[PDB]
Amino acid sequence: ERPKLILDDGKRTDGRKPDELRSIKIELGVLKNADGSAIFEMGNTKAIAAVYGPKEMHPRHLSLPDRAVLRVRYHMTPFSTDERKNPAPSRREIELSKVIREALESAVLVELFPRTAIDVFTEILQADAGSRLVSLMAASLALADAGIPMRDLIAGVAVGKADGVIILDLNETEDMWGEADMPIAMMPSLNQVTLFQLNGSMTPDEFRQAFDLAVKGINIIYNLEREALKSKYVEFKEEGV
Amino acid sequence: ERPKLILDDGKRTDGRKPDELRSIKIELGVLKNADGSAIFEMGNTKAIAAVYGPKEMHPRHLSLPDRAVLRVRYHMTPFSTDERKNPAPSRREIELSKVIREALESAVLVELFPRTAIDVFTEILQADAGSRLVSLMAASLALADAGIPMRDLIAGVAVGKADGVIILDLNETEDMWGEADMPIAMMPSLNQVTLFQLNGSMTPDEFRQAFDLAVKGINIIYNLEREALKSKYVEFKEEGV
Amino acid sequence: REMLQVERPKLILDDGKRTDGRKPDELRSIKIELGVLKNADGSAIFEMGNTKAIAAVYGPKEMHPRHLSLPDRAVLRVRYHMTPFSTDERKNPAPSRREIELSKVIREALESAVLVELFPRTAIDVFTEILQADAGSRLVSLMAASLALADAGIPMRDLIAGVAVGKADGVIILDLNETEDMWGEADMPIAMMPSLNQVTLFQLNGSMTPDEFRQAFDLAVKGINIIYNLEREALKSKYVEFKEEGV
Amino acid sequence: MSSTPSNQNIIPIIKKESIVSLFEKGIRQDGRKLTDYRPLSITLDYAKKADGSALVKLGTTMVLAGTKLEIDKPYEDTPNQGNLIVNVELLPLAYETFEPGPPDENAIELARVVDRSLRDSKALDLTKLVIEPGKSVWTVWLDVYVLDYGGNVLDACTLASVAALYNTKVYKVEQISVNKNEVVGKLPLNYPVVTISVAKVDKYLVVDPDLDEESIMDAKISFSYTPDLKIVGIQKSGKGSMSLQDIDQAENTARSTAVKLLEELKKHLGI
Amino acid sequence: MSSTPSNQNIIPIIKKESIVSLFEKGIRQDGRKLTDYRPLSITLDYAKKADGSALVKLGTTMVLAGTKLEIDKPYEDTPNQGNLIVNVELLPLAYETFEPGPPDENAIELARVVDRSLRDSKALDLTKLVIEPGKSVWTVWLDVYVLDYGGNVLDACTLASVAALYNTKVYKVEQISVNKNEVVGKLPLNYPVVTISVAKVDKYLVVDPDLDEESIMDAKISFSYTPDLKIVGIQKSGKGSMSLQDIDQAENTARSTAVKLLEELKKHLGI
Amino acid sequence: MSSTPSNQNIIPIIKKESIVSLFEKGIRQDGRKLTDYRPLSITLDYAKKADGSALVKLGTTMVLAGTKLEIDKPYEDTPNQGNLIVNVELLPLAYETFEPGPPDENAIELARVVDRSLRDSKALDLTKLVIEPGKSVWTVWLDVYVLDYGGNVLDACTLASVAALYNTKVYKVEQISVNKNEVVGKLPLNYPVVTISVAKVDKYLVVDPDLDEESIMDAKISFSYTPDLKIVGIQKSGKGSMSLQDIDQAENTARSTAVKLLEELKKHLGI
Ligand SMILES: Nc1ncnc2c1ncn2[C@@H]1O[C@H](COP(=O)(O)O[C@H]2[C@@H](O)[C@H](n3cnc4c(N)ncnc43)O[C@@H]2COP(=O)(O)O[C@H]2[C@@H](O)[C@H](n3cnc4c(N)ncnc43)O[C@@H]2COP(=O)(O)O[C@H]2[C@@H](O)[C@H](n3cnc4c(N)ncnc43)O[C@@H]2COP(=O)(O)O)[C@@H](O)[C@H]1O
Ligand SMILES: Nc1ncnc2c1ncn2[C@@H]1O[C@H](COP(=O)(O)O[C@H]2[C@@H](O)[C@H](n3cnc4c(N)ncnc43)O[C@@H]2COP(=O)(O)O[C@H]2[C@@H](O)[C@H](n3cnc4c(N)ncnc43)O[C@@H]2COP(=O)(O)O[C@H]2[C@@H](O)[C@H](n3cnc4c(N)ncnc43)O[C@@H]2COP(=O)(O)O)[C@@H](O)[C@H]1O
Ligand SMILES: [Cl-]
Ligand SMILES: [Cl-]
Ligand SMILES: [Cl-]
Repeated sequence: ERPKLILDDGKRTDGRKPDELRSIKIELGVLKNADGSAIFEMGNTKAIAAVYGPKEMHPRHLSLPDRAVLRVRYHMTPFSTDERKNPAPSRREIELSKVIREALESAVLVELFPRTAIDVFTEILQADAGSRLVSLMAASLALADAGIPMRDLIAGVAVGKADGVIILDLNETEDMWGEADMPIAMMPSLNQVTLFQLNGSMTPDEFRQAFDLAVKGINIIYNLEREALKSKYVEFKEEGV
Repeated sequence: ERPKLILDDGKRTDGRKPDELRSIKIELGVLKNADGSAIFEMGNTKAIAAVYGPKEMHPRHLSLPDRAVLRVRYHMTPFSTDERKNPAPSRREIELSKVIREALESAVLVELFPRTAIDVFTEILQADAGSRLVSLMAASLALADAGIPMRDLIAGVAVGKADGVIILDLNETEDMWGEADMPIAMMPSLNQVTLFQLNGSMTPDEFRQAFDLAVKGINIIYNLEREALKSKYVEFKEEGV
Repeated sequence: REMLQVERPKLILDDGKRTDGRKPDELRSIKIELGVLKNADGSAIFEMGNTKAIAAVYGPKEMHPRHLSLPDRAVLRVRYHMTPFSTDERKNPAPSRREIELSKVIREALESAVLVELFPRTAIDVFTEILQADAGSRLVSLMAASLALADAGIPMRDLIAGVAVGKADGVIILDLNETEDMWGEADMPIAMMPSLNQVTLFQLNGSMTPDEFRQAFDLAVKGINIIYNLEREALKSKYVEFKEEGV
Repeated sequence: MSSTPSNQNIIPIIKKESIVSLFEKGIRQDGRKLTDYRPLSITLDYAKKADGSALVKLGTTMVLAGTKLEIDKPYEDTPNQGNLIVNVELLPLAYETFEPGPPDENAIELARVVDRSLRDSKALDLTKLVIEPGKSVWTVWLDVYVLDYGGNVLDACTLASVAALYNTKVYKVEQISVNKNEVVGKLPLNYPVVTISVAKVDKYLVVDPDLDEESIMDAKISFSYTPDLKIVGIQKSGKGSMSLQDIDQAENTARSTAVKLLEELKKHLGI
Repeated sequence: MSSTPSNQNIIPIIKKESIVSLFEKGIRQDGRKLTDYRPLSITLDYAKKADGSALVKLGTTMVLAGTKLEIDKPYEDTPNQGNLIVNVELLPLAYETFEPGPPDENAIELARVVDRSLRDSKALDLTKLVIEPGKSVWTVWLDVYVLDYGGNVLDACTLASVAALYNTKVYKVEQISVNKNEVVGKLPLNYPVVTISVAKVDKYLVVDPDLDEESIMDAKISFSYTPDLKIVGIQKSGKGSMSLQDIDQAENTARSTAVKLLEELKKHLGI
Repeated sequence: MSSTPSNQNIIPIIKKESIVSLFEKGIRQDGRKLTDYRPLSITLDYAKKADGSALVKLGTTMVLAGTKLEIDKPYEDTPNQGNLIVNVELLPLAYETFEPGPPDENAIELARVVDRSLRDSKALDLTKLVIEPGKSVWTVWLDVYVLDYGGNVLDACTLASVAALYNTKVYKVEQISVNKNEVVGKLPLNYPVVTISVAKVDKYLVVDPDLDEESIMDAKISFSYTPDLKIVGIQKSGKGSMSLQDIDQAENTARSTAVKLLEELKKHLGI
């Protein structure tokens, strides 16, 4: 059966208003051996990212003459979901890795390090929708932690349409039953979209509304990212946009 | 019930006499991005071949010091057959790729281009027996279209034994139920056999008869190949050798 | 609590004797021969009881993938593999997890013997095939390799010799059966460079008290020494046959 | 693991300006306006041994899509639905530098993007593909083969796909066995769907980027539309970024193009 | 095919003697005695979406193990047993010179070693995982992920595994379907198991080698113990060899350490 | 994708003429005439744990073939037949330029060629391997392992295979289960089959080319024969070509050799 996505009072299945972010928790430099690391948590989506700083390439001809080669990997641990996800990478996992890589390529100043590869490894520890965004942000921060210079930090939310209501930051449930799921990532200071996807259905209007809301969310997240950079540790109890 | 191949005045299942070729249609330079291209059709077997002209090798050590390395691929599209062929390459597809590559290596002047790789890519769009020969000829012409110098063009027919009757150019049906299926490819001007296979059963005599017939067929095909080279487009309504 | 009896078969029977009629301290029949393959740089067939392995070595040569070589060492390339007709039911040819682990364990074993420093930039290929498995396949394989390497004229610190030692019906036994490997409490392959008193491979699966561990250990040595002598002999005369005998 | 393409061509600084200086005058190399589509040819039922097929030429890009129907038990998860398996293949023959043998990163990305805009739009009604509920349903294999890489492959795949599906013949169902020469009807299709790609080059937006245009663009964004102009899929693509207002206009343009393209697609299909 | 690791860091002659000269005084770089264990932290139920999980920090090594239960027909070979499928993975987040993409030589070896000491010790009773005999049993998926390579990964896996298992929740079994919020009980565990690794460096033996210590050791040997101190698994490891008396002492040490480690593991688990 | 072998032993111009100059006098390096076969040894039931096995030494080439029988439901396609599965292993052990990992284009080609001359000759009657029609049949796994590459591997495989099959023991069939020590009979074999390979070197034709001869040949062609000399498989092989009359004589020679080889094969098998 279908669960009701916006309850009689105007709150969602987890009791959030249409414009409220899930609880965010960020910490940097958590892994000894990585050059940069970060754990990111939005609600129940938990990702860890490790970065291996600019180094030359083992296969010589595969390097780039003026650029760093970004090597990115989005992967879901078998116990991140309600039923054991298979470790061997899925088509979904492959697409996401590319979408994320490209996202990062627009932020990282890859020209600074020719002939070098920068490894970005990402693991989802619990999936609860928007796993790809938690992953990307974890990466962005892990890169920053690694001291690798980028244009800006990357911040992102999944925005969507529930019971005809446009909602911010989706549930596992909301991803599953809602009309639309639209991940958006930004370099907020530059007002630059880095990742943008929609699956589902929207009128051009709804599209533009959800879009406006996604920004407001992203900005709040971006501030916590700045904070995580300074103090190495950030917690945020859920709040309205 | 095993179907009857030779009917009550010796015409075959498609109404051809034992010595009649299927309808041939050839056209060159059909792909913009390839260095050479060709579509070849015998009856319902259609193949498309693209060539990527002499270029250096990405993996350095795998090249050859005095020769071009031929890279050939025979592949059947999932909708080439009556029931969806699996895209991932079969053992049959692998053997054929080798048999074809070797065939071409005897025609192409690979010595002219040391350190270089010549890519030959082949796709069967409809399989109706002798897919490997249509593929090879398409390739031969795509190579010629690419301006790559060879000793001769390659022409070929499947010749076989039906209801104890030796027949030229086999059907899907005839390949299935006949005692013998014998693909043969030539550099006809040089009288040189390039590919030669038999699966099934034949007395040395029958072998030699089918062989003589295969030549007569090959020669007619070879003429259309010459023609396709000059006018870029050739059509041939079926008839007897 | 009626007329109930155990489903697992007895391993130590009448007199001291095991399922194949051996006493706890008796080796299975050993058969060794070198230089059996023309094209290999070194070859050996080794047989302990019904475990029969063949090893081919491809002498020190440079590496096809340049960057994968080693600047001062030879790179050992080792492969343990079981032919589909080596077992009672067709073993799948495509390598198992068991096959992968064993290849590593064996490679490492050999790396301690072979003087890999002598041949920088070079790869030494060691290929191993089990033709019949009857437990201790990994040891028959390793020894076959050691001898094939010696046959190849590749200098090592010592030859490698090994036995599986185990615990049956609470009895510590030397050189295990297919049957004894299955049903016994413990299976403990051990390999040595016997002249140097150096352990090259060491594994236990199963259960043992520290005492039993040490007893089995002492016995393994005694076995290994007898085997090591046949290896020396196989080197000189290229062919050796040994009817089963107690330590 | 995903990594920056080493092989895709680094097109010089100089060549880029040439194209941009033209964009500044609202024209491109081939002659078309910034919002124009390349010439479109569709040949239906091209692969004869397919259930339905379509050969699409969008400019110099060539895609051949073909369907093949099979009877399967529906997934234990979704017991009242037929199955759809879209399968883009980027066979080397498309471009001067490709790897062969079942798909990679972009092939997969293309497939999933085409999949999602067919599935999420319910352009094809999967609930209408049930034979015996829970016991047997139709599996629709869509196989999309790119033969010539002319740039903007995504749009040409959407088109080839939609066209192949509309060309698809359903067969008689003997109760146990399929009968492949008594044609029963057509696929349960609600409506066609188009994907329109807009490339951001410099400060300009460009509809249907060609090969050159793709190699110099910052990024591109693709919008999937149903006939009544509901957005039914979006995909940003490329190693660069794009502003907020960029995307706003992009969709504006993408949409008022969608109308024109949809009519033209229907003409090829026959209303 | 198995081959000598090329990738690894060949740690200079000089650095080795620094460490050995310290060993000669019975101390190491980090400060601990030759037989000491690195500081141990265990955080239970770390991955929330697992059935049972454990985050283990042994020195700078980090392992996260998580269980996932499933109902299967038992192996036709073993009709009266539930199944245990271990899987160790050395994700490239662990360490500098690490492999991306599904598990390698080392990893597989770790999994099998952990497997054998759980299975052969009957620490987990597989006969007690039968629902319907011969028709349906529990399959216990253990997935062990190495996040930080601090050296001596094997011991930390054994620990993370045992801990994850003890954390595992069994569910209600609706007769046909699983019900994942009525918790029925815990896993049929007889006792915990510890693996202790002793590294032979030069002439010294060292318990729980760190990253540096591993890169300079001749070889290491690992002993698995049940609480009663029955040896339940042994694995020699490394490019070098080891004398007879070396192994004798190694086990002696391994064992009188096992006691201490077992007592500490139990504290983390609550006996 | 198939490509020109780079590890292919480029044997100098000079060495070739040494061999050709001998051919001109109708003799070869090893001493045999142009139409002679290398010395042939066959040891039956070599692998004891096989159902049937054969160790074949043709010159310095070594092949070990082994059969293994299994009970399976027959293919839904062919409901009245037992199954035949030929696998081939160009064991890296055979030549210094041999990569490991389940079959390459060469090993597969050998298998299919051996397969086709067993299957199309009805040397083994697959219709005579049916237990319960449509329900259960015998699957014959043939596994051929090349241990020593002495040249002309194809012929030695044909031989090892035929020998292994003739050595094969069928078991008692308890009605549900196999009983592997009550031997019921032998495989339903109509007759043996031989494959004869003729290499065209320069202008000469040579039966059973050795290693050197293979590395200098233009091409080789192989003929499969049943006992009363019906051609039952043909395979041209090699990077070079061959004239029409070349092939004619090739088969002539191949055939009057086949007789001699068949008589010798039978001696090893016992009438
Ligand atoms: N793996 C996994 N486990 C647990 N939770 C998972 C999860 N993946 C995602 N999630 C949950 O979702 C959120 C947010 O992520 P997302 O925004 O992507 O949301 C997903 C999710 O809600 C749901 N979903 C899909 N697959 C799921 C599984 N296995 N388990 C749970 N939920 C799942 O659908 C959303 C969209 O998914 P995707 O972008 O991949 O698009 C899919 C989907 O529309 C459909 N598809 C594919 N597989 C499906 C399954 N199993 N269930 C439902 N729908 C499914 O096809 C699209 C793409 O498929 P693709 O892999 O490219 O091709 C497949 C497919 O066409 C076909 N196939 C296989 N199995 C099925 C089933 N069951 N039904 C239909 N078709 C199927 O075969 C093709 C060939 O691939 P091959 O199998 O040969 O490899 C996460 O954070 C998390 O909470
Ligand atoms: N894929 C495909 N689909 C549809 N039409 C197809 C087609 N490929 C070709 N064609 C049509 O046939 C003409 C001309 O083809 P050709 O000149 O090759 O003559 C063939 C062909 O007519 C027929 N054949 C082969 N495969 C076929 C399929 N899928 N469908 C219909 N006919 C098919 O057999 C002639 C000779 O074949 P080949 O020389 O390849 O030898 C095969 C064959 O005799 C038999 N085999 C294999 N697969 C078979 C299927 N599907 N049906 C019937 N017989 C089939 O086994 C020989 C060896 O096969 P190999 O791959 O080396 O090894 C397999 C095999 O031993 C065994 N296996 C697997 N599946 C089967 C089945 N179904 N039956 C028997 N044995 C089987 O397992 C081995 C291990 O590999 P694994 O399967 O595990 O991957 C074209 O132009 C076109 O019109
Ligand atoms: Cl997500
Ligand atoms: Cl064919
Ligand atoms: Cl063993």
